[PDB]
Amino acid sequence: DDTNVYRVTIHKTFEGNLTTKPINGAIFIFNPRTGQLFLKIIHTSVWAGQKRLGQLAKWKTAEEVAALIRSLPVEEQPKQIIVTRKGMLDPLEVHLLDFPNIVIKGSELQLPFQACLKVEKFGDLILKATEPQMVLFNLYDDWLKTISSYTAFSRLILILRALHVNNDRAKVILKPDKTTITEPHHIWPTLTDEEWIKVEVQLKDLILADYGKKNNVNVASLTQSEIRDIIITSTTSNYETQTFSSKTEWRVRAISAANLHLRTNHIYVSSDDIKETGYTYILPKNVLKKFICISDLRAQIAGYLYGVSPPDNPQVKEIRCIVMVPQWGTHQTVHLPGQLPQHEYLKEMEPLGWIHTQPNESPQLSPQDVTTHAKIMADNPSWDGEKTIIITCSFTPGSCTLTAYKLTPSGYEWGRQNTDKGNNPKGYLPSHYERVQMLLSDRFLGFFMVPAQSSWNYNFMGVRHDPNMKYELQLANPKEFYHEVHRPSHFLNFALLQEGEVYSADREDLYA
Amino acid sequence: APRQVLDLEDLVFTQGSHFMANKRCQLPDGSFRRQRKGYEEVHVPALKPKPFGSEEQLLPVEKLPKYAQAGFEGFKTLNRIQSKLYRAALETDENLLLCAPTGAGKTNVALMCMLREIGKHINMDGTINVDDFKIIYIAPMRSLVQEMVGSFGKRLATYGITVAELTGDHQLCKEEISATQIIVCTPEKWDIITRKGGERTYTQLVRLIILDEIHLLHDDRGPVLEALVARAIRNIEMTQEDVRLIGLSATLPNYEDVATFLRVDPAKGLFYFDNSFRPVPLEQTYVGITEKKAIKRFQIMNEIVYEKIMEHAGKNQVLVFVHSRKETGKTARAIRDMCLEKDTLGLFLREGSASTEVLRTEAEQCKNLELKDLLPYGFAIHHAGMTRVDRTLVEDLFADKHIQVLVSTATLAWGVNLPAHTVIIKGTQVYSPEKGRWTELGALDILQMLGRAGRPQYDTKGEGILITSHGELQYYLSLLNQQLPIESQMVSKLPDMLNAEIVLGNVQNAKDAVNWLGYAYLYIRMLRSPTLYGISHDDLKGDPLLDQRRLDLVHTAALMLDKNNLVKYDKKTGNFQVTELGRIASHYYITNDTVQTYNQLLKPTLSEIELFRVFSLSSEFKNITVREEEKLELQKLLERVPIPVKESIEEPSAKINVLLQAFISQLKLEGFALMADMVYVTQSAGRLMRAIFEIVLNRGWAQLTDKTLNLCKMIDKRMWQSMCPLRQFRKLPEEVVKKIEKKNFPFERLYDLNHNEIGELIRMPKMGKTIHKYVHLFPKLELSVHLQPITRSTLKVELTITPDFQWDEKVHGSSEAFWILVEDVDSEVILHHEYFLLKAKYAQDEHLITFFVPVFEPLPPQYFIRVVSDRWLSCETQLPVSFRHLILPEKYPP
Amino acid sequence: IQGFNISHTQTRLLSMAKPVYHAITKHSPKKPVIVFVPSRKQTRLTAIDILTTCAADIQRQRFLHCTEKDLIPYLEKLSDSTLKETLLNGVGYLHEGLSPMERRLVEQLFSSGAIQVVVASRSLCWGMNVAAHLVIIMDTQYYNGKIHAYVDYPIYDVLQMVGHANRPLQDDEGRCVIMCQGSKKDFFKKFLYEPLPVESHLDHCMHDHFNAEIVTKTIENKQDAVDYLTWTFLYRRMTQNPNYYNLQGISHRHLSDHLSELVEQTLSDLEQSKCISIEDEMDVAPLNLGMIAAYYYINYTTIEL
Repeated sequence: DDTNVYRVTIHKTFEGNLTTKPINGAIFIFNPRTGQLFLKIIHTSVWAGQKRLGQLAKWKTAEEVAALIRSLPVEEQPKQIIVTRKGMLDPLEVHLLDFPNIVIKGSELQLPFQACLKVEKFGDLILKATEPQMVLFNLYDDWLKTISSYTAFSRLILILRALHVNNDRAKVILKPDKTTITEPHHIWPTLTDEEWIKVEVQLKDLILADYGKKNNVNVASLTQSEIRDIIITSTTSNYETQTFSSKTEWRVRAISAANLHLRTNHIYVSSDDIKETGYTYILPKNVLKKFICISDLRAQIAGYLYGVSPPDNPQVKEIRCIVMVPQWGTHQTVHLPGQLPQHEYLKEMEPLGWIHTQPNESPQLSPQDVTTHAKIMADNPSWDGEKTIIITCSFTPGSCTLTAYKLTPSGYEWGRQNTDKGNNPKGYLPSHYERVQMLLSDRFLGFFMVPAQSSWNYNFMGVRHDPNMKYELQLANPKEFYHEVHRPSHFLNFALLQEGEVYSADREDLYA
Repeated sequence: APRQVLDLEDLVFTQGSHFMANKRCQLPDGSFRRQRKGYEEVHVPALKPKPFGSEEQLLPVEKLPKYAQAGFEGFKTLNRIQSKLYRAALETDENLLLCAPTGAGKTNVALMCMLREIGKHINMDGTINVDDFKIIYIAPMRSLVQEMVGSFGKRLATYGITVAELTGDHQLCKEEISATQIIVCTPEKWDIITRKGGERTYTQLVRLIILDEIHLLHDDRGPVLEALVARAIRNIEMTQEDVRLIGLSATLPNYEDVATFLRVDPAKGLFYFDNSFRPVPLEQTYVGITEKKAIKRFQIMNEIVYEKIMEHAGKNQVLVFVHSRKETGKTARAIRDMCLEKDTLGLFLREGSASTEVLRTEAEQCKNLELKDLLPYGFAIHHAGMTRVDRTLVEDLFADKHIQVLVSTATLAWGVNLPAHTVIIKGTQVYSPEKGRWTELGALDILQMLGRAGRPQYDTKGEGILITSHGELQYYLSLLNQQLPIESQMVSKLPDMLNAEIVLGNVQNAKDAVNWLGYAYLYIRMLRSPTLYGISHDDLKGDPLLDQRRLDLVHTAALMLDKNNLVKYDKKTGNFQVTELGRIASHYYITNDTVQTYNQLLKPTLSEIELFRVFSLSSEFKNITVREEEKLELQKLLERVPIPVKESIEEPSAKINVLLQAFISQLKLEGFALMADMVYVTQSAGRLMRAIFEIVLNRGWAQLTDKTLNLCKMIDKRMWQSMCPLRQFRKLPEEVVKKIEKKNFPFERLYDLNHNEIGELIRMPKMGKTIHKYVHLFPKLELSVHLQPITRSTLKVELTITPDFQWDEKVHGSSEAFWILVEDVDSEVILHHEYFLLKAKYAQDEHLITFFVPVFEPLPPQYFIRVVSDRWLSCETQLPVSFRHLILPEKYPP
Repeated sequence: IQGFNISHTQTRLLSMAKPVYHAITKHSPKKPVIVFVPSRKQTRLTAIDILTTCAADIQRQRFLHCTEKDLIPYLEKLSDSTLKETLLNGVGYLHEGLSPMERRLVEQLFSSGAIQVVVASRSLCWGMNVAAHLVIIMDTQYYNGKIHAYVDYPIYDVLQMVGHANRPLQDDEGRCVIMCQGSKKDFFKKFLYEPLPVESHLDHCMHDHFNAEIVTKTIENKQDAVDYLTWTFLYRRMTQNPNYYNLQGISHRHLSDHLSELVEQTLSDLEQSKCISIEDEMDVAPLNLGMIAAYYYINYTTIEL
């Protein structure tokens, strides 16, 4: 949002002069996925002595934003970035020429960032800054461990619209009394989930009452669409731009997978509250490096874990086998078949769950992955629910981070009741995930499985993938996602004449 | 004063041995340059007939032995110098170096003199074979070498020698070539076999073609002739085996260095003759067009064509020898329009309308090539680009006096020797694959086309005209006269020659390499011409015994190559340490810059997209550029290519990568020089992939070596990796290949189906026989392994692989090689590498692969053993070596 | 260890002449060095290679520590013109057709230093009284003319050629060139300093020893043969190589049950060919070929044929 770059303080109640004073500017950049908000401060000293502020400013927005985007890893890229006031885009593209693949688009509704700039600590610290600086903060605070980014973004947007509409009403609604303490890291005031729900309902009723009082209409007689909207350019409905490319867009993924071997030397492990009751996941570093090198930066990869427990140690579970099925990956999920891997060599071993990759870093189990784990646990009577876990290896920026989730039985029932596949579906609960003991293993070496008559990387050929399809397994190394055997359609895209080989048919080589 | 080490690029002639040693020219006595409007008239006087020499008579076949007369039939009369030198060539082992004019047929006389000398060394039960003494081979052109092989085969068919082609590999065809007769071989192939070690037993007994083209200065075959001279010097110094050569060449001075290299006496063996002693009287002219503008040159060319048609307007036959590939299709159907532009002047070269065997040309109308439109017209077409049998059928009709106007390419004059009454070389410019642009033609093509002016049998006296540029008139005067000295390019290839000598053991230390380089022809050229290399007279007088030349010899180039990480050789100690990478670079003829770039860029963790950029980043295409017009088609080519070329930038390296991807995908190329560079890159890519596989086996990368072997198999199969697996059997139709590419059918499920089941599955009953033939011709091997552990650290693996494929002489060949690479359990480390080959005579024989496998303390439950065929693609098998149920032996006490 | 990247045996034999002269010039200038030939077919080629290596040295007769007049009775008694020419040049030759007096003369010439080329085997232990000073077998893996292909050298012969690099008579050092693979050069260098293990071949050659043990003609069973095999090297090889002898146990009762199963399998394999009987488990049962080998002192295979 570039609307906060140029601003001035308006004051003068008494002695009707209606004057103004210069104030420091700001830049609001927030990501709704991770809830992080990047704020940049602009000193007033730079305002004086510069003519044509309007032009100067608008050009100064996409400038520092391009450096902030270029100062972050490719995993933190803005991906599908959008602006505020439908106007600026040109500047953005220009500054981000270096990375033209990032799409630029406007916004359907205005984001109330003035309420975020009107906060007590935010406004005092922004007005008290004597030098330009870049500060980062998270608007979700501790709500990330309870509700997903959809509910957190909805409640944060409701508190933002309520704080922007009325400062006194939302200010009194956000302060129950004087019992809610405020952390230095926790942006919003500490409050129970029920208190945040009641405060969210009071904020929605305050915004609806403000809009109804401003438009002189009864808020109780409004419909659902009118309440959602309150909370010739008719045939230009956006512009669905080019999807894939299989030429340069897949080449960027193949080059990122080519640098995945260089990023395989830095790995992280999930450290959380150990209840000391579950088994300890021991996975080999070689299979982890192979899964990190064989994955992609856009398509999610997945696999099945198989292993056994060591003798006289029930609290440890060594993973010694990784099973790969022919499937195709999506941007937020992976279209994996429901066929269970069965073989004569796996008759003496046991399935230890599943292992999937995550291109986006989120501190929770994915809802589609939780639904897939629930469907795998329900359809397989031999596979136990407590014995199977989903080791989600998230794609860290410039590194690797593995996370381990366990399924609560109430959470498993909530995931089985959850049928929707959206980003904020019904039936999703944060209590469905549970941390388990997981670490790397160097004393035990695992093995990788391969399909019998096909490959495991079937993302480039989605038409041959079926959930009811049957396939066998073998003990071999699977190919890469961008391999020539994994993508026959990219090698078959060749339109050339056969008469071109007749020209220059001189076979003079003179070498054996 | 320290030693003056100079750069070999500027001081030596890199890529040498075919271009214009002479650089000075002079005008005749009564010649005058009369500059006219658009046409310079060359004042060429009358030629001088050669008088009868004193005691110089032709040697008949009566004074020759009847046993030596076999194989020499058809030659009843020889030239004066030829019959003078044939007795000394065939009666003594001393070498001979005579300068004869072009057109005398000195190669056919030298072959007969070599055959008589080989027949003179024979027993009662011994044939005319040359397995005791044999000259070395040198070829100016490949088509000329093929024509010389076809002539030598017809010559030795009368003597009873078995004419067999040496086209098989050294490892593949070794026992068959041991009891074989006289065959021909390429000089580069012989140098590669000597660098690899196959030509070591073939030395001093190789009955092959004779050497020629001793005007070798600066264009074509510098390192090849340098390696030949270095091998001859290293043989004469170390082995001391007497082997002379029968040298036949054009009229050129400075043959004394080549005579001293061949141990020929300058008094009794050396002979230089002028250009006036030619047996075919050819009246040459040099009409140099001074028009610098191309718009005026486009009309000056038509005026020169009209003048050449007016010169041959009588009873004659014109032969247009064009050196350009596009000129073979550009000269077609344009001569009729040029004759019609001169108001129908120059046409009707026959005795009538249907006379002069015009009905024979009218009967041969239906042709597969483009001769169906040319032969009813007044022109013709003859090129290797159209077809192979059609060019021979056109040459057989043009030799039968049925075609008077015949426009052809340089491959017609470079092939079989067919002279003409009046030839004309038009343009004097060809495409240069090494330079990447347009350049002048070679001296070998000019020498081949200079013998087709005037026929010895069908004509009395012929003429010739060369319409070239004014800048090439010095080279044209130096080629027609005897004024070009001898100059070797050994100093340019001196690092590669030193690497080949250190790999083969010909240079023990730096002093031995300096002593070997001091006797080279480059030292003789620097001594006889000190102004050419930049050596002062005082510095040459200070070192009379060439000690300073041995100090500035290849030992400094050996130190520079050791600085380029080519070979571990210290300059202080003088002892060298050869490696597998230097041996592979010597066997693959790789330069010191490309080997250093491969050592710095290529890593075991490099992907295929990085390997393509590393192969495109070779220094061979440093002089090539990128065309702006082809960049639009390059985007569409990379858009359908499975290998992304978007990782590179706008550069000629990316253009070379796109050309290599198009050659892998078998697509047509617009640029001709780009197509030649792509052909050279596809030729070098096999050796590059073999060197990359050797470097990966030395490093231990299993996946990188497997990818390099797959890339080498795809380059050998002339198809991409995403292509159909049924393309390996060339007997199948292309429509069946398209049907197999359309229908998703696994090759693993095609082996269970018979010939009747395959025809009903893919709905192609006519292709069911071809599918069964491709299934039977595909390599299929079963492998069993007997693992018996002896120790915990060392495990013995007895792998018994039994091939179950159907061997055929026309499909499987004489031998089928499959490289078995035993990888690790994680398929990351390559523990050992062995190549097993099953021959056709060794069919149904179990191959016993014995190799010891080292083990560590993390003993895996199961390992991976892979085997891949070299030439045949899509042949892979995995052998799980399960160590989970095995019991390791107990450790030994100290 | 000299790493040779040449896969061809002839190229590896021809490419080792100049490094041999370099090693003679560097390591042992005044010490004699001998070269062993793998067979009689490559003996002339090895003599020609030794002559080409001695002619490559500009310093002629630099490795000869004796006079040339002593080789005159050795050259005069030679029938082949090539062997006398090789002995006159200071190399000499040897074949299988040597007389015992000629063998004693060649031994005297090798002790004095006249002949520096002696084709000797690597498995030479206790079978002839002919004197020798040094023996260095180089390039043991050579192509065999009987099979017309490449034949692999045994590991025991290579170990004997590696350990035979010792000359206590005249020299003060020893050299051994083991022709192997380039990747197996470090493996052969590590395996030579390390002590080599020993495996029993009684499982492969099992018929003759069991026949000679059961040929005592006592009873009609195999119990005494099993008891003799239990005190033989079979029980030692069961604990040395359990995966080779199909042993799955390491305890007392597990190895006892494995040996009982192996004895039952051996009894089934002997009773399937009708060569032995099984009755009352008293003692070992005789055979025809075994009794023939015990009485007439002949081979078992020749008696069976």
